[PDB]
Amino acid sequence: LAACLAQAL
Amino acid sequence: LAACLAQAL
Repeated sequence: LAACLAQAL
Repeated sequence: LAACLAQAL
């Protein structure tokens, strides 16, 4: 999940 | 290790 957020932004 | 390779590329 954390990495998903990182990528999205 | 597998995830490191994934990330690197």
